[PDB]
Amino acid sequence: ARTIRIPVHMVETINKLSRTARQLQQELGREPTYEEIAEAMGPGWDAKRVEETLKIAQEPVSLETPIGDEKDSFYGDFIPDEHLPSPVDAATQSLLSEELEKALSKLSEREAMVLKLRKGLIDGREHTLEEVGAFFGVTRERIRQIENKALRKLKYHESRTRKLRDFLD
Amino acid sequence: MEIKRFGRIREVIPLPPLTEIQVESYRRALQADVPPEKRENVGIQAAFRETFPIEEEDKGKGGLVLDFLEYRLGEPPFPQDECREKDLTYQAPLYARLQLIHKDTGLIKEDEVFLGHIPLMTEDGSFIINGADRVIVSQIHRSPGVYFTPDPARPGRYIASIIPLPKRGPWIDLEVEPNGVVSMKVNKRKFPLVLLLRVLGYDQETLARELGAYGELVQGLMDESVFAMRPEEALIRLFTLLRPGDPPKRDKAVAYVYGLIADPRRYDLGEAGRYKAEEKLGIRLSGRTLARFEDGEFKDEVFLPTLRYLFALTAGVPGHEVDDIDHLGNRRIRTVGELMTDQFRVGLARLARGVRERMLMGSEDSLTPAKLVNSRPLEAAIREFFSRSQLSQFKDETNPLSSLRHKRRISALGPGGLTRERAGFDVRDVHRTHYGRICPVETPEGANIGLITSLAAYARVDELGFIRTPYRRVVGGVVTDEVVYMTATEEDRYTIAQANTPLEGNRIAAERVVARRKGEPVIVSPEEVEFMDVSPKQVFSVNTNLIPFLEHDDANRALMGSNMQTQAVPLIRAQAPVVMTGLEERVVRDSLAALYAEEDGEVAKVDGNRIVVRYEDGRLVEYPLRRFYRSNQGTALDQRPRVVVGQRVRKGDLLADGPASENGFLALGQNVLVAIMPFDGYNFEDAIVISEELLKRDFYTSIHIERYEIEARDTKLGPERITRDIPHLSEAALRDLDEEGVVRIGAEVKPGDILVGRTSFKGESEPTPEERLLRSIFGEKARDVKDTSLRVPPGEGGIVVRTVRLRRGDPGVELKPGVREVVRVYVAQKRKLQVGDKLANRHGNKGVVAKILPVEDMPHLPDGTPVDVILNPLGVPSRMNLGQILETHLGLAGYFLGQRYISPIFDGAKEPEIKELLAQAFEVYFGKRKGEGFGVDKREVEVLRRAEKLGLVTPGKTPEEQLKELFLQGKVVLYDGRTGEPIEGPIVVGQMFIMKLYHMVEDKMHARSTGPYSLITQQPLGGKAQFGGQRFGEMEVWALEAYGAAHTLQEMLTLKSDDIEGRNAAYEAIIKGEDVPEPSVPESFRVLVKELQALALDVQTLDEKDNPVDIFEGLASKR
Amino acid sequence: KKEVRKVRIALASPEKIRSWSYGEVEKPETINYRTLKPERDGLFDERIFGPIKDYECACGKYKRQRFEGKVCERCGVEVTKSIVRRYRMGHIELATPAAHIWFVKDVPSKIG
Amino acid sequence: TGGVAGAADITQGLPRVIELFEARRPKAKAVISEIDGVVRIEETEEKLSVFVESEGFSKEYKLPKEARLLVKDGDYVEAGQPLTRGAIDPHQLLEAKGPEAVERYLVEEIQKVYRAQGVKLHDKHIEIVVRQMMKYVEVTDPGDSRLLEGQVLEKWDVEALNERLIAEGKTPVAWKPLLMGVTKSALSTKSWLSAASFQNTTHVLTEAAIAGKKDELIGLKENVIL
Amino acid sequence: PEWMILEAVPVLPPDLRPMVQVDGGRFATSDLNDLYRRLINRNNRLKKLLAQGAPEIIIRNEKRMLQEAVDALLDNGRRGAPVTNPGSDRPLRSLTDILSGKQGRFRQNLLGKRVDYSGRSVIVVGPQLKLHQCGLPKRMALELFKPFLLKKMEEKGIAPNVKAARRMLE
Amino acid sequence: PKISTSDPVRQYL
Amino acid sequence: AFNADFDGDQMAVHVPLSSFAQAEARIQMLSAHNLLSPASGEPLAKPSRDIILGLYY
Amino acid sequence: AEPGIDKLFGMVDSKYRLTVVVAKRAQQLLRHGFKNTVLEPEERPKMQTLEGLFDDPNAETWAMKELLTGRLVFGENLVPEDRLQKEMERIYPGE
Ligand SMILES: CCC/C(C)=C/C=C(\C)C(=O)C1C(=O)C=C([C@H](C)CCC/C=N/C(=O)OC)OC1=O
Ligand SMILES: [Mg+2]
Ligand SMILES: [Zn+2]
Repeated sequence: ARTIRIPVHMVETINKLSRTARQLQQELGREPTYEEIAEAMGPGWDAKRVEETLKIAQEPVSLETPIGDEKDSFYGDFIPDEHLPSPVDAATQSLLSEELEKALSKLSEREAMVLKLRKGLIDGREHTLEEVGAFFGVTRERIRQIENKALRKLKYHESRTRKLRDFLD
Repeated sequence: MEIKRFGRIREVIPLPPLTEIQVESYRRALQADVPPEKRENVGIQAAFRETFPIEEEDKGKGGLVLDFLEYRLGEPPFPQDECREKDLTYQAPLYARLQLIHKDTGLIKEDEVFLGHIPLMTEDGSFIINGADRVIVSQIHRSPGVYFTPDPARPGRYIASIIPLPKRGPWIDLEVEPNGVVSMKVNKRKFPLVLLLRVLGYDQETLARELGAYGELVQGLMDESVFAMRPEEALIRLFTLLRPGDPPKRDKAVAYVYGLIADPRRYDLGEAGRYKAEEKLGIRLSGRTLARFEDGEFKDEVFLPTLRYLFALTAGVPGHEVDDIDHLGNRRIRTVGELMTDQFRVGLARLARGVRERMLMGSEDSLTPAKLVNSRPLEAAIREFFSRSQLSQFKDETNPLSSLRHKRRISALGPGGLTRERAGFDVRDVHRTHYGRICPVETPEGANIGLITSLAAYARVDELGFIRTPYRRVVGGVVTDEVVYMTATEEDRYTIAQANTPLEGNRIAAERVVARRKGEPVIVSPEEVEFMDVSPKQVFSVNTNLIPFLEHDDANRALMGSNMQTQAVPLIRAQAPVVMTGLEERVVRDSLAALYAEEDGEVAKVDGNRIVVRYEDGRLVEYPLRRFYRSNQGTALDQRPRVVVGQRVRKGDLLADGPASENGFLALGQNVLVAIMPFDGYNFEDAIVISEELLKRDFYTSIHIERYEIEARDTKLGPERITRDIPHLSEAALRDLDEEGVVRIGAEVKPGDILVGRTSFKGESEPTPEERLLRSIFGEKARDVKDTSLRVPPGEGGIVVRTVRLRRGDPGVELKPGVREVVRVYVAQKRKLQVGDKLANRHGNKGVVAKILPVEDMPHLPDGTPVDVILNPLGVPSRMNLGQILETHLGLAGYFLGQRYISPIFDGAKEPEIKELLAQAFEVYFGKRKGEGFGVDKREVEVLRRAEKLGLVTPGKTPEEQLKELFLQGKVVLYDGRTGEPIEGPIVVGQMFIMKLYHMVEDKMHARSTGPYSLITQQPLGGKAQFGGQRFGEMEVWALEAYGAAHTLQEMLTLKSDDIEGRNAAYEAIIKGEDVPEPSVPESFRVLVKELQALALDVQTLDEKDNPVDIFEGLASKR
Repeated sequence: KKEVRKVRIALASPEKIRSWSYGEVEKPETINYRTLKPERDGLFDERIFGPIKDYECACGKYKRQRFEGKVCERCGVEVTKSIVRRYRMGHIELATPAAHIWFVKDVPSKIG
Repeated sequence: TGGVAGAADITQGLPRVIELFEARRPKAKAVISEIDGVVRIEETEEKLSVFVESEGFSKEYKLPKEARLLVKDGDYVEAGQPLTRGAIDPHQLLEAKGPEAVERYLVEEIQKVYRAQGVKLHDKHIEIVVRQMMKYVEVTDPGDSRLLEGQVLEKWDVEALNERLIAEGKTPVAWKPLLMGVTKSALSTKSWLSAASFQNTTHVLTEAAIAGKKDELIGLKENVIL
Repeated sequence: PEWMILEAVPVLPPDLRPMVQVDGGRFATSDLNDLYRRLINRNNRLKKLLAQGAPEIIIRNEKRMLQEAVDALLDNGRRGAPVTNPGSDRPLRSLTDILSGKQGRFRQNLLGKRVDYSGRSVIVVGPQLKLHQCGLPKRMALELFKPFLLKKMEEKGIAPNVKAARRMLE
Repeated sequence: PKISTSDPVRQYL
Repeated sequence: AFNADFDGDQMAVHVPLSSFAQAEARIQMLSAHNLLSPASGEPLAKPSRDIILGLYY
Repeated sequence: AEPGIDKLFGMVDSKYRLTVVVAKRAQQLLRHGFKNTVLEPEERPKMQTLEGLFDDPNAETWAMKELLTGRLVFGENLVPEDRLQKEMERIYPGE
């Protein structure tokens, strides 16, 4: 029945809510508060829970839904792409890649890879890199020291040639 | 100021209360007040009584009958201006005493049920809906009744039509078949009429030729006589054509329907249709259609005359009236009261439909109360009307008159036939019957022309919904003050004389008299006159009535005049015009703009904020002075006090001016000196030049308030917050913020500045491995939350005046679901006049300030007075709006005699009277010069020399007396401030009333470089503080094609829009100083190709040789 | 690399449709209500139509673009640009053939 | 002002300009002679009729009393000359005096309108659009394609040369010139990309898709859209 | 000719019939998806029934519905439209409507693109201008030429690089 | 010729 | 030609980006290169209102 | 107007060829700095800003100046398609 498939015990509950909303309307006169409809629901129930549920319960909205003028505009027309980077964005991160290279080029080749394997390829490396010590090499608390000197080696250069400063927005 | 009044037509009766249409339609539809419960049908009561009682009972084992006893309401849960602040609807809850009875008669009677609560009207006549001020616009539609049109698809005969007005009511058409029978339409469901001519009870063999006596070709009525015997088997053989051919065992199914009940009538208990149906057809009625409790069969007084009139029209000259569908005696206006009521009907329709369901799913003795009544169908049926109806709209309150005019509008659109059908040149068209009922000039220019329309000043809508107009009764050439409100049809019976008709006391003084005889202009002697117009005022709308010298303006341009006045923005130094018509005072009164004193008294207290008044009884009443508040349109409304402490004050005296009033007279603009002459091209094509002096006098300065909102929303990613602590490279960018996210009340805010600080968890919370490093070089934090702060958009802000904070439901606030809180910042700006601003006079001369000259450059009179504006004359001859020229002449006299004028429409000042005033004025303007020791300027002589050759001045007459001659034509000698020399030949100058016109956001200045793009289509899209692009249409595509500008067209439709990498490479190129790359294939096409593919159609781009070419390079090609 | 000079529209054979398809949609599921990740073998499956994030498999084993063009061993998702999702076709194999309505209701019914 | 009493009017203004560009049998169809000849007029109280008479040929035009004669007994009329007042049916006139004449008529008849409105525009503009109303012909005696086929004229440099000459093909294609309105003439293009872009989208594609139609982008619209 | 019959229905790439999350934890999505769903559902069921060796009458019934389901997807409303059960009796947009627009068409119109280096404003006469000139508000010129501007900024001692120049203009 | 358009249910019955 | 007048008409502005589009714009679209009408071949940029008025007087 | 529009027109057989030639000469006049120019020092386009007439940056212009001196040659099928994009990089560096 639903566009966004849902578990069965969740259709149960949704149907159980829209049941209790009926009593609580006529019981009270007004449409019940969330706290009202939670007490009625039972033991596992909560203000937040009623709300967070009904959110999930909805249709949802058709992109092809017309807007006010009806003939020419549709809901979808107004939704902006926030995935793909816009000429300004794209142009930046491409330059960044180029200027970071220019930066860590003048470094020890072993050192440069350390940071490239602490971040520069893919994974945070809380400790993982410090285990497989740059494939081969002295591990853990002696790699901790390399990060320091490598990062601090860039500060020598960067404070002087302000290239990377401006990318901090 | 002294005020000279003009013309002499005594108006025997003042203008009706102007918002009457609105205030009274509603008053008499709710009846909340004076009518106490068991009192009167008409409105919502009738809406109840027609749905209740509701039965479903078989006496023996069950029986469920639900009654209606009472209606009540009266606790708007929140104050008026509190509904505005918190985006609520100002409305009362509605209760009804119902009472359920049983087959064993459960005597237990129910009580209240506020399952349903409904919007209340403001004092002025509007509504508050979800915080917004709205106006319901009343609509014209074809009145119920019986009409006889000519056949369109036949050049010979006519069609009869019986019209009722339910949403469940049938349009019956009676015709004569191409081959002479009797076509009969119910739905589209055609059938041979005859048949029903038996079911009446009386058959073919009693009256079919006796009452159709003339009926010489009555070969449509004729047919089956053996069928026309028994009334029982009469009905049966007809239900065949109400399918799907169900047995006649419950025979009287649809005939019980179209008998008397809540369907077949056109109006309850006669009225409307019948009232006409009588004068159109026979005499009597059967109550409303055909009444029969217990007798034999069914009463016919309906079709009998109806047939015998189609007959009497297919006859020579008995009756013989083809119906004019556009006659205002055939069209009525559905007002708010009705409009809301018949929308309260569709509500109760679904209510009882939900009630009938809960007999099946329901026991018997288990549910007596309202355990079956539910609001939701009715609640949302009514909230649907007020919020989303075509007929409910954003109250236009650019200024007081905007609102007044808005409330008095009349639409042909909505649930009546609209724009698609457009019935061009019909409907859109001023009918002979509009005289005094609808303004023939006030209408929207453009494609709504003649569809929306304005109700004329003195006009009034009666209980049946017909517009009436006052005429005074004239008996034997003497004219009584006994006034009558005729409808369009009553009027057609009379010989009505015009109002300017010369009176000698009450006596008609003239030999011959101009009159209308059912629309027909005729000259008659006074013996033949039966009624007289009240005043020219009655023919026109309010807005039009505000145009002085209207009779000298062509209509097309007076339309523009009475429209532009609506768009006049309230100035801070607003003036009422030098030449007024009359209305300007009384408009402010009715518009509820200004604040008046309700009783005789003395002023106790007065500050910018409130006035307190001791009334002669001892009463101390305080009047809060609504201050610097925001109209729908962003224009300001604020009452200022015009009264001092200990001032004695009569009842109805002024206390505070509205936004657009000067001492209770409508002040929509400035009065300003205008010289009409060309000026070096700066006034070239309706464009206007402006003395910087205006700017200095704060002369066209208006105050505008913009509202900004920001939502703090819960996310799937987690909450975001209003906060002072945003992450970035600035501190001077937080200066006037401090206040815990929000900008300090009183700050000057420029475009791009921070109104409200906000941080969201962003990007599914991944920082770039590339930015990961960038950060750790600078003492990394790499924070999760993003700067989503609200900024003043480009194109300016101004200065902050109020910030308003609403939170997490808890105060009395219903927020959008998912929202934690909102913040509002209101930003005020004193818009001074500037190049681009658009000015207008009331005679539809409209232009744009193209130049602001320094006072030294401005054309000046000999006494050293410069002029304020320079209007080009070329804007007059083709426009034929000579009214402004007259306005100027009188205005010139006024300027020197220190007086203002009231010059009534088609009455008022006349050339010789102006010339007399100009003569007096000349004494001031010139008379003194000799006394102060000055003769005539050498330049004054130079000019007259040329002036007498133009034959403006008499030869031989002295320099001075020539100058007077010239001043009487309203022309002066003007010096050019650039050269000092005079302008060869005299120039008309004088005071003109001019309005600065409201500036809409759509019409504000726009510029895009590059911005957001549409998710689905990947086309430039408008952001929050980033403009969308311009639209490039096929029309523009042709212009480019016709130029052969091939590359421009290409780059317009790829790089500058659709082509994705195109637009990036383009940017990157430009930044790096390289020329733009050649564009690729635009998305528009790629997508197109995919759509067709999704339709199992192979679209295939081929090279020179017929090998396929990939347009998605690699991204589409598989494996 | 060479410029297009003709556009040709022809009927699509089932072979041609299967040709375009990057996989069969077998399940009428869309997105997962709780996690918002496209449900497997459904109308949004990354496995069929492509990655949602530029150069990143579903499970998350691969990123960087270093691995450009590799289908993942665990999650089955190609590591390319995400944009590829607006251009990649799927298909549905019908249990019984069905008539294309254009070639039936447009008169004269080209098949009739 | 003062001219609508009960006689069917000649179209005026824009509706007339359309009447031509799509033409389209006119309102008060003027009766035209189909052959050169001399005029004889017979009538009754009721019946009225014009005869055009040559040596062999002799055509009669029975016509209503409504009609306003334009021609004297004993006058000489050329094929395609109107005999009554009113607008000539172009289709009718095309059948009488062929292409050139109808084209001439269309251009002037259109001009008649614009100029009466003070509008000045070169004939060549109209002549261009008109050429396109004559774009197509209908075949009467085949070559290798079928019998009706309303179908473009300048596909004939080889195909009105293949009889004995270049490639040969038994039957030399005999065709009938054909007048059609701008609406219709526009629907009928080679470029399905354009054709689909005007009214009736589903049809065009279905047609082209079956036929495997290629569109060499010869026009502009098709190049733009791409 | 066979090809006019479908035995594999193609599927439009999801990114352009998306499933966006909008405000309030609610969603927006194309009708196609809902058209596609119900088709998949009926096909899959048809497989089961055939696999079950169900009575040919209940199979016909299924095949009927499948044919219809395909119709409804390709060109909806050439046989009595289907609608989303709740919402309203608004007919679902099929491919055919999505292509051409249901408004007869492809005219009418709904036809035009938005554009990247553009602006609009009220005009005022310029008597001073020579015939080939026009007056542009600098504020508007500055946006229209922004990228070009940014480069000159770099070529002059008024900005180190482009990011810093762009920041100057915000 | 839009006669037997919406049979489905009637048909199956 | 624009059929513009100054009662508040707005114009849209567009910017020819490329070396090529600029050449088109400048050589074939520049106002001062389009003085005669392409419909009638009569001048189109011609004295208009106040301009005539002046010169006539 | 542009300095020499009438005579620029007189130089070609189609209005549109002018535009083409000009654009393309502008494209190369940019691609190789302004080194290609067939315009002797003293006749180079000029501006005014920061107060010091530097060379006019507008290549759309430049090309039009050069055409009018007649130091250029244009034709439909002159030199081969790639014996040009390298041969022009010889005399003036592509950098
Ligand atoms: C079957 C093809 C139908 C079609 C038009 C598809 C293209 C679509 C929907 C788009 O993406 C386009 C669209 O909306 C609008 C345009 C421009 C602005 C105007 C095109 C009209 C041109 N006209 C002429 O140049 O006249 C000689 O181009 C498109 O490609
Ligand atoms: Mg205008
Ligand atoms: Zn993976």
